[PDB]
Formats: sequence, C-alpha cells, structure tokens
Amino acid sequence: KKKWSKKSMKDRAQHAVILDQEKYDRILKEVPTYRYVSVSVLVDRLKIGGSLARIALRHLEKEGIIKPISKHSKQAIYTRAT
Amino acid sequence: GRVRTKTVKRASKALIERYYPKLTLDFQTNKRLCDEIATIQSKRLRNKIAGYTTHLMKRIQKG
Amino acid sequence: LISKKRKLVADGVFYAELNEFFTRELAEEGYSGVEVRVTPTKTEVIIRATRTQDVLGENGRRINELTLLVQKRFKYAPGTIVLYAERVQDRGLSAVAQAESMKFKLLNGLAIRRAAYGVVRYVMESGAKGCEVVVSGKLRAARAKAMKFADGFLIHSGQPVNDFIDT
Amino acid sequence: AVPSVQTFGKKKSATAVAHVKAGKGLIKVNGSPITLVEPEILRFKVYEPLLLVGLDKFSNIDIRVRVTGGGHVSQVYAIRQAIAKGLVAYHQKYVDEQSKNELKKAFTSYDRTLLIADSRRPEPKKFGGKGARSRFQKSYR
Amino acid sequence: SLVVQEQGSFQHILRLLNTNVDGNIKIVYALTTIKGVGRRYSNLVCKKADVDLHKRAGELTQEELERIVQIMQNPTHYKIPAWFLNRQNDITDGKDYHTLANNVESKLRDDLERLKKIRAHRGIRHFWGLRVRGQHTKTTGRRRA
Amino acid sequence: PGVSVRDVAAQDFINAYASFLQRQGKLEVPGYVDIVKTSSGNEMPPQDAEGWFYKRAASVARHIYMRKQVGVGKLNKLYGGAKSRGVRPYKHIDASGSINRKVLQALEKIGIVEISPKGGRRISENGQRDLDRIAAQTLEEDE
Amino acid sequence: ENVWFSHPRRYGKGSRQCRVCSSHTGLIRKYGLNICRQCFREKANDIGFNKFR
Amino acid sequence: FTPVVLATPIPEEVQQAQTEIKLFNKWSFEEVEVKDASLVDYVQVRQPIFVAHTAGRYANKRFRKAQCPIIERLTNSLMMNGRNNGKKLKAVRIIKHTLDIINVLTDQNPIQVVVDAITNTGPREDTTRVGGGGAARRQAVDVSPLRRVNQAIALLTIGAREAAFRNIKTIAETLAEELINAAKGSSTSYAIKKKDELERVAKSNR
Amino acid sequence: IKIRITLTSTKVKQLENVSSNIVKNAEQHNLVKKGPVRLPTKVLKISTRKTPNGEGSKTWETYEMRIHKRYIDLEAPVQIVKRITQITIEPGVDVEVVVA
RNA sequence: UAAUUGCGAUAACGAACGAGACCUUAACCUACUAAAUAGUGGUGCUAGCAUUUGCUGGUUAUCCACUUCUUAGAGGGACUAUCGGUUUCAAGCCGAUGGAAGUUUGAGGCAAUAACAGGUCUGUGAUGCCCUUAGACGUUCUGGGCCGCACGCGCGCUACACUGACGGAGCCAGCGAGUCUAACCUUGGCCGAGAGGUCUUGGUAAUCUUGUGAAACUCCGUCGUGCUGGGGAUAGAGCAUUGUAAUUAUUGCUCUUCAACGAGGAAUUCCUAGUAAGCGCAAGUCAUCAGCUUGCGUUGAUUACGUCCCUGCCCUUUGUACACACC
Repeated sequence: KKKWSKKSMKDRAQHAVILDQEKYDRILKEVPTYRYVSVSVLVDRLKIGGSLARIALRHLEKEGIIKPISKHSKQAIYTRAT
Repeated sequence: GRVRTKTVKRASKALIERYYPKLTLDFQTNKRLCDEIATIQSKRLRNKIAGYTTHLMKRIQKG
Repeated sequence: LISKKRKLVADGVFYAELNEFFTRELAEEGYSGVEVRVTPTKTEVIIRATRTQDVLGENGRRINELTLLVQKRFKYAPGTIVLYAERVQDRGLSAVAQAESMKFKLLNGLAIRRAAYGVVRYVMESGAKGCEVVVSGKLRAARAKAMKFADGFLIHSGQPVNDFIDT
Repeated sequence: AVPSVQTFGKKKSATAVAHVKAGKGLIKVNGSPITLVEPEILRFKVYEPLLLVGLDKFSNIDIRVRVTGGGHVSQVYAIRQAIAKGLVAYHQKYVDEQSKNELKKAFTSYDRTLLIADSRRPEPKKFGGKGARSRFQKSYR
Repeated sequence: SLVVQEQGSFQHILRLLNTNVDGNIKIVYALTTIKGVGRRYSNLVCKKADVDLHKRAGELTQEELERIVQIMQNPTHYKIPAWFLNRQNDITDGKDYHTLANNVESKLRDDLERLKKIRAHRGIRHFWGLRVRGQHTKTTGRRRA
Repeated sequence: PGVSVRDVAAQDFINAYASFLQRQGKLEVPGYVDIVKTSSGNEMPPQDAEGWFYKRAASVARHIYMRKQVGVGKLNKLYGGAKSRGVRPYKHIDASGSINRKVLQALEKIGIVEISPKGGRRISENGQRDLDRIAAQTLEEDE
Repeated sequence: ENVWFSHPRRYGKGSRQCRVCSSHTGLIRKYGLNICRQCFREKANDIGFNKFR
Repeated sequence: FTPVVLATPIPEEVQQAQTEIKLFNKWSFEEVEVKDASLVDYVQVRQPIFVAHTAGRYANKRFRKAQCPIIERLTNSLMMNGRNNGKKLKAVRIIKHTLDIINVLTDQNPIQVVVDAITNTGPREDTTRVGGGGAARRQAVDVSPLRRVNQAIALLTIGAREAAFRNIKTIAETLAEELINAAKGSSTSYAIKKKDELERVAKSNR
Repeated sequence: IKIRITLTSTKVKQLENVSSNIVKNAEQHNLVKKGPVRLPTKVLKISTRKTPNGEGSKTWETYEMRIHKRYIDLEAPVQIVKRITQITIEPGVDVEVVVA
C-alpha cells in the first residue's frame, strides 16, 4: 500500500549493439592516435559493443598498432605506437 | 603505576643499607650478586629488586 | 581397550567415586581422606583419618565388607582390592577434620560461640597460621544470615593456591 | 664436510626451513625455483633483498626452502626472513664480516622487519564476544 | 583471436508463444527471462544446438530456434534418462514430461487444486497463505499483503 | 639444466598441455558430461563445455605428479569449494564421486596415472616424460 | 512386564544421562565422563580438571 | 658479476634494472622529493618500496602509524567500505593499477601528480561543534596535513563509490578519473563540489 | 626384544624424575637403549557455564587437564624389567610395557 | 600512573587483605637427550635432462658427531639496557647504531571486612512447611505441545554487483576430535551422477580423516552508468539415511518461479591493536545438519598522553526529621 521511496527515473542507457559499415570504420579510424582509450572510455564515447571492441583490439594488437604491456585480470594497458 | 610495591621497596632499602659495599654499579652483576645475597622466591621479583637498586644508585650518582 | 584420554578421566572418576562414597558413608566415623596405590594384580587404598581402630571396627569386618563393596562396585578381579587405615599426622591441619569435629560438637549441642572459641583455641594450640569459619543460614531468625569468625590473616590468592588454601 | 647451514623463517603459523649451501646461485622453494611464487606481485617483494644485495655476492650460494603452515603472505614473508638469516649465517661462517655488516646496514636502512622475526602474534579469543575484544550489545528494551 | 561478421539480419525484438523476447542480450539469459526455462535449461539447449557462446543472439537461425524449441518441448526424445526435469512422476501421467512457459503455472495450479479437493493439511496451508514447509510467521514475513 | 614443471611456468603451461592433450585425444571422455554439474557444490557447468576435460585431466595429473599417493576423496576435497547455501553461511562441498571415479579409472586404463603400493594413485613414467616434454616445449616457445 | 518400556530407550537423551541427578540436559560426553555440567564444576578439582585460564 | 645460465628466464626489464639502475619495469621511482613544508619529514623520499605490503611495528610507537609510506597510506585508504575493507592482496593490485594509469596519463612523475592533487583538493579548513548546553555552537579552524590528505582521499573515494553505486562498472576507472579531476581542476567531481561549497561557506564566515 | 616402557602420567615433576632415574639406572647398567621420547603434553579442555541457571552475563570457564605421555625403548629380560619397575617406585605414576 | 601503585606527607608511626604479586599455550632454549610421525651432504635401487657436480618420489631398517620446523628440566628473559628533554633539577611522561616488543611483554585465571529479600522448594535426590499414597501432581504408552498467527522487541545470518554470483585450473592452518557387551571415525574399489553397507597390512590413537587441499590470490568470459545475471530467502515435483515410527517439507541434492533490498530518517552498539570486521574449521546437544556457545588462520587506515552533555561508577565536602536506611 506504500512505496516508501522516490523511485525516480534512471539513466536509461540506449547502448546500440548493431552497427553499420560507416560506424565500424569510424570507430576503427577513431581509436588510433587517441591518448584516452579504455573499455569505459569506449563505452562512454562510441557506445559500441564491448565484445566487438575487444575483438577489434585483439586484431589490432596481433597485427600491431597499439601494444598491451600488462596482461593482468579485467584490465590491459594499451599504448599506441609513435 | 609502574612503581612497585612497598614490600619490595623495603626489601631493596634493607638490602642496600645492609650490603652497600658488596654491590657495584653494573646492573648484571647487581642481579648476580642479589640472587646470592638475598633469598627471593620470584625471578621477576629479584629482577625488579635489582632494577630499582641500580635506578636508586644512578640517582645517588646524579642527585 | 581404552585410549589413555578416556582412561585418565575414568581413573579420576573412580577416585572421585571412592572419595565421595567414603565421605558420605563415613561422616559419622570421622573420615578425612583417601590415597591409592596401583601395583600388578593388586590395588591398595589407604584411608587417612583419626580413629583408625574405630573405622577398623571389630575383627576388621568394616574393612572386609568395604573391600567387597569396592569390588562388587567397580567390577575388578575378586580379592585384588585391599584397604588399610592410617592415623593422620597433624590432624587439626585439615579443614575436613575441623568441620567434622564442629559437626560432632553441634550434635552434642553446646553454644555456637563456645564452639567457635574452642575451635579457635584448638587450632592455635595445633599451630595453624589462621582460620576462618562461616555460618550461613537461619539461626533463631525468620530470615537467613551469614556470620564469619576469623583468626589471623587469610589470603585470597592462588599464589598459595590449593597448596596453602584448605576449603 | 661440504658447507651447509640450516636456518628457519618464522611467522604466525608458517615455518620455512632453509638449507643454504655453496652452489650455482639457484634458489629452490618447495623443490622449485621461487620465480613461480604465482601472484607476480610478491616476486618483487622477494627480490627486494636480493636486488639490494646484488647478484654479485649471491653468485655461488644455493638455498632450498621447505615451508609449511600459515597462509600465503605468512609463508612468503617467512621465506624472505629465512633467506636473509641464512645469508647472514653464511657470511658469519665464511664471508667477510665487513660484508655482513654492510648488508645488515642496508637491510636495516630499507626495512628492519626483513631479518627480525614478526613476533606480533595475535591475541586469543575471549568469552562474551564474537571477535577478540568486541562485545555484542547491552540490550535494554 | 577469432573474428565475427555482423550482417543486417540482427533482430532486436522476437516472439515466443505470443510473449516478447528481449534482444541485445545473451541467448542463455534470454531463455532465462522467458518463462519456464532457467539458466541450466538454457545452457543445456545451447549445448544441444551446438553453438558457441561467444556468438550473439542476432547471429542465430530459424532452424536453430526450431531445434531449441524442439529440445525444450521434448527433452526425453534426446536419449536422456530424465533426471534433469522439474516435473517427474506426475500423478496425472506417471511419466516425465517437460514443463512449458504457461504450463508451469498450469501444473502448479492443478497440484494446488488437487490438494484443495483432497483437503490435505499442505493444501489448506497453501490456501490460507501460511508457511507449510516449517517456516515461522511469528517474527518476520508479514509485509506481503 | 634439466626440464621440469618445477622450473617451467604454469599459467601458459596449463593451456599448452590442454591443447596437447586435445590434439592427442587419448583421454577417453565419458560422453554424458555437459549435463552433470560435476559437483554438488557447483550449480553451473563450464561455459567452454566443448572441452575442459583436458584441463581437468591436466590438473589431476599435475596434482598426482606433485604428490605421489592421492585418492578420490582428496580429489573431491580439492575440486570442491564454497556453496552459497541461501541466507545460511557458506560451507565447503566436494565434487561428484562417480565422475571422479570414472576419470580415475580412465587415467589408470590409459596409463598416465598408475597404481602404487600400499594403496593409491601415482604419476606414471610416460606421464612424467610427456609432462617434461610439454614443459620443455613451452619453455622453448616463450624463450 | 514388557509393556512398560515399549518405546525404545536404547539411544537418545533418555539414556544419555548423568549418574548423579539422572538429568538429560547440560550433559557432556567428551572423554566419556557423562556428567552434568554443574556437578562437573563441583567435582572437577578432585577429578583432575583445574582452572587455569 | 657474470650471467648465470638457468632454465628459469630472468625477465629482461628486471635484469636491466639490476645491472644499471633500480626501478620498475618502466616507471622510474626516483626524483620523489617534494619541497612542501606540509610534506617535509612526513614522506618516504629516496627510500622507495617496490611493493606496498609491509608488516612492520608501526602502531606500537607514537606516530610511526602516521610515518608509514604514502603508498601504504593509499592502500589502507582503499581498504575500507565494509565488504571491501580488508584484502590487502588486491589493495596492492588496485593501487598498482592506479599508479600505472596515472603514469600512462600525465607523462610527468606520478607522485608529482598525486601531491598536486592532494594540495589542490585538500579541504583547507573545518568547523567543529560544541554542545555547551541548550544549543550547539560552531567554531571554525584549520586542520593538520595528515587530516587534510585523509579527508581529501576519503571524499574522493566516497564520490567515486557513490557514482558507481548501483552500477555494474569497474572502480579503477572512476578512481583514476576522480584523481585526475582533483589534480587538474574540473568543478565536476563530487569531492571537488563538496570542497568548493565548503570554501564558499568558509569565506562567507571569514 | 625391543620393549617399550611407557609412562602415561599427569604429574610433570614426577614424570621427569621417574624418567631420570630410569635412564640413569640404564646408564649405570651399561645396556643399550633409546632416549626417553616425550609425546607432546595433551590439554583436555572443558568449556562450561559458570552459573547453573541463565542469570547474569554470559560467563564461561575452561577447565584444563594436562596429561604427559612418554616412552623409553629398552631391551631387558622379564626379571630385570620387574626389578627396574620395583626400584624407584612412586604412587600415581602409570607405567605400561609393550613389545615391538 | 588505562589501581590510595607510588614520591613527598600538614599527628603520626608501623603492619595486614584487595591490588601489586602467582603463570604455557604468544618465542630464540643453536649448553645437553627428543618421532620405523624428521633433514640435507652423500648413502642401495628410479623416471626424464648433456652419460655437463645432481635433482623430486617410494617401500623401512638401507647409513655416517646433529637437533635448523613441535612438547621438557635443576637453570634461560628484556629489569622500559644506555643516552638526550620536563619536575623546593623528588615519583614519572617521551625520542634514540639491539634482544621476541622496550606504551606495564600479549590475553586471561584465582580474587576486597560487608550488601541485592538479583536466578535456581520449577534441567540438580539440599530439604522442614500447605499438597499423594486404590483411578496419585510419581512412573509407562499413542497423538499433540517450547513447531500455531492480525501483531512489537534485541542477539545472529544473507545482500545492495567488474571487490561479488561466478566456472572450468595452481598452492596453505595451531590447540584438538575421534571403537569393548560398543564394532565407532565417510581411507582405495561394487552394488552407485552422491549420500547404506559389502573388504580394514589406518586408529587405544601427531602417521585413517590429517601435515585440516575450504577462508582470502592469478590467464580467460557475462551482470557492461539494469524494473535484475547480486538475492537457490519468496513455491512445487522428484533423487538419498542410524532410527520396531520423521506427516504441519528430520537434513542434503536436481530442476523450475526474484511479490522486498539505490550509505538505510530520529535514538543507540563495539572497538588501538597487528582490534572490531572481511570468511571457513574443531567440541557441546546429537539421529540429522546451527546461525548459539569455548578455541585459529591473509590484513587494517588519522587519536592511544586528551572531559562530562547524555551510560555511569567512586571518593571526600555538604544537608537530613533515615534505619526490612528514599522501595
């Protein structure tokens, strides 16, 4: 009979998971030459799929543009090449 | 509170007044002479006796 | 057949059983204490008391039937239990003997203060350092009360411990 | 009659016995080199005394450490204390006293707890409480 | 590592017996959200359909969905000794049968009405609303009406 | 000088041996896996259910190589863990005895793990050599 | 008469009792003494148990 | 010294550090000096510890509990918040990750960045209440540097945890962003907002 | 024969002195033996309620029983063992003989 | 001074009890004996690496001054050593090239002449008094009952989610616990996804549980600025056991369904050490499992020397018309 709470609205994240060719190559060309790259930064800015970002980072690091220096858990240190 | 009991205080006073020439300034030989000149039922008690003895002799030397 | 862990506790329980039985059944005869000695195929138990002849009785029938008592109780081998009696030295130095004497005096019916004076003079003639008796309960009063009589100084530490404190 | 020294690093409930010999400079813990200590963060902690003493003087000394009891941190700290005390014992037996004094000075300047035993063992449990010295509640109504 | 291509076939909304199915989430969690099937059922049907977990829900086929509903509605057909099923030794049939989304509520309420009509103590406690399996309503459990 | 798991690492060693045992395929897996929970304290079979039996075999082989006489109870105790038994506090629960026994018997049959005197399972000679070979392989690949 | 003890008294607190007061609560079976806690407190000094901590 | 040969690979970076100069894999833990009188005789300078998990006799004496190194202070400050309170094994890991990110960003010295942040977001004064009787009274003064750094770190972490409260995202990112916002001056941080409203009321009272 | 004479006492000083006289008698008889091995003294702890009923603060007591076990490995005939046991006798000391 | 413990003491001096004093689990007894329950140097036999010092493991008598991990004993300690600052330069409070620390060395036990009409003629076979001794208030049996719900109160447990649910993998605890008219403690196989027993070169007990493989860490993946994947609590079906009996689920398990919970408003609780707490073990009742109780393991941020406002206590001043003495 009582709610006992304000129960305001939430952020209501609308993170798109499907992307087109334009979005894909845009994010692929925007991730280089950037000094602010991480999972949280990508989520905040590009709002892209985390798994797609991870596989893209793995491909980019196996070919070699941005190198990972730490292989700890839940975080990897990425530094771009000059 | 670290100050000890009046019984052991009197024990130390009497030991000093009765065997002052025997004992010396050094604390270790103070223990190893008190253990043989005075019968004490506790090693801790004899340690406290010798500690206050050397403290009072230090006060005598400076004071 | 038994681990030593349970066996030590069992031996302690048997010693407590013998002590409690002897003090319960021998309160009138002035029981003081029991000691034991274990040897192959023989167990000697010695009763430290005052009236050795009286606890012996006539022809030792008391000790014979007490041995049979302990036998049929603890289910040992027949005839392997033997008890002797010994007169305690320094009889008044045990609180149990003093308590039994005061029980006897109360049964006789002399005054409580007279009995206190008598036990005080007896303990000082024996040579004990100090004593303290306490009578608690009703004594010619609707509600109970506790009165303590003390002689000398009695410490309250476990530095003398059971070694020097007798309760 | 080959050189052999037996030391022990102690902790709250962890004991690590160290056999120090003259070898090729390889350190074995639980029958294995300590390079697989696992967390990858405690390896640097173990290496800090070795880093400050340098590989030059520890070139021909091999230590075999058998640990038991305690926890991970307890065992690794006991290992470091054991290797330090075995090193000082080796210096006492054979190596220069001046070198022993300089290593002791460096160790004391860095951290006094490297050689000295961590003998601050915990207080026991207490009645009327859940922890060591904590009470539940003086409930009134 | 391995890569994956995303086509236009990705569908955000789906249907399952006139019930909305959430997209843009993992398949297993989608079936958990779907009534009558939980995490273990979702994992088992994923294994039976033989699809890698890394693949998203959009990269799924109509034949895969048909196979998943087939295994959902007929687990015993896949040569299972039938000990992973919720409804076993039912009185109405005596043979193990898989519960469905609305069929879970159906079977529960038929059990409820069976208890009511036999007038069992368990059934009367269920009808009254007080705990039947030994819990106490003495102290807590009253902010529920 | 000398090759052993004592010398080589473990983080990549376990994955390398898992891949090697996957390639060998001489484990004789049961078949009825991916439906059992593998432990009454476990409520969720692994995500990569396509394998992981090679991982468990490598783990038990390493355990019986470090030690020398282990048992099914020891295996259950090691592979057990905490259970979140509702509001009640956690507890320690073992693994599944039947699958443990079947994996032990499969290891005995293949010969990677042998029987030992006085009762127990022990690392076998062929298992010791292939462990050393894989250790050398990873220690040569990374270096 | 066999109808007096038809209900079993082989196990349980009905048989696991002390030998002093024949009570079935506050019993200790450790070291096989089977004694009540307060009677144990009374007779522990003579039994052998001593208070240290 | 001669290169010893063993099956165990001694890592290249630590080998180079041993040969030439003691440091981390890339992070140079030298030049840690600070000229501030608020930090003189209170910061471990030129006595670095590669690991901040120390078991020393600190609380036995008077102020060694406050004389323990700043990295250990950060570890203990992270070690709080109930369920998180404890677990020094991961406290050292999280402080190491924060050090790594604060070196990746601001290519200047990370400890210089951290002292800049401390001296920038440390609350400059505090008010204290006195009961007295009948009504509580306020009296405003300044505080000690240790209290300053403690309150600054506590407010920063509290803001980070309240921004990540009922959230499903990692905490290292928000800790790093709070630290960088405090260091540079952004007016959007929770702790910075509290500090600026506090200094508003302080300058009103002064 | 490899006999083991085992003492299962609680009296710490009594155990020490009986072991001392046994070992000194063995030394003066010049017969091979093993040293007196002491099993770690076992403490039997009883945590029981201070008060009979449920009055007052929750207070408990920990009764302790220290029991000392020790054994000496000897090799002597039955008559020599009996003479050894008879000599240096003390009540309460619990002795027992095993043969390996 | 976490004690009228003490320096100094106005009429006091001199003693007593409480206190102080009495002690291992909390070490380093490297003087000396100590586990077919121990070690490495090599000792007989072995799998793998170069026939480039040897390596881990094994059955136990197949070894050679020994105790470096654990017990003792006539006898060890650290007595706040020694110095620098403050006291008619009198107790003490602090900083410093070393032992286990120099806040009294850690926590506890035993324990103030007297009191409470505080708990127990209601788990005690201490027992006069009003109650029974032919349907007894004693005892015995079946089924109920401290197990019932509109309701309030405190102890305790689970949460508010990259720390945790997690899963497949590495490596770990000290005191102790365990079988005689009882066949007990889950050690390796068979009936068997597991739960009962079928064989005991494991148990009168450091070796069978057990050197307590759990409690916290490291490669990998989801909850990725949530009306739920944290929350197996909130229900039903089945798979299992001593017990001449478990239905209002004795307990575990395999599934299916998150009706609550976004640092939580006034009041209060416990805490300076390696302390509260992050989390699991041993024992009690036991037929089954505790969340209760008595004992350990990884670590803790900024006082510990500082006052009555509320939780209070004590001493002495002061005022009484009080003595089963403010009830």
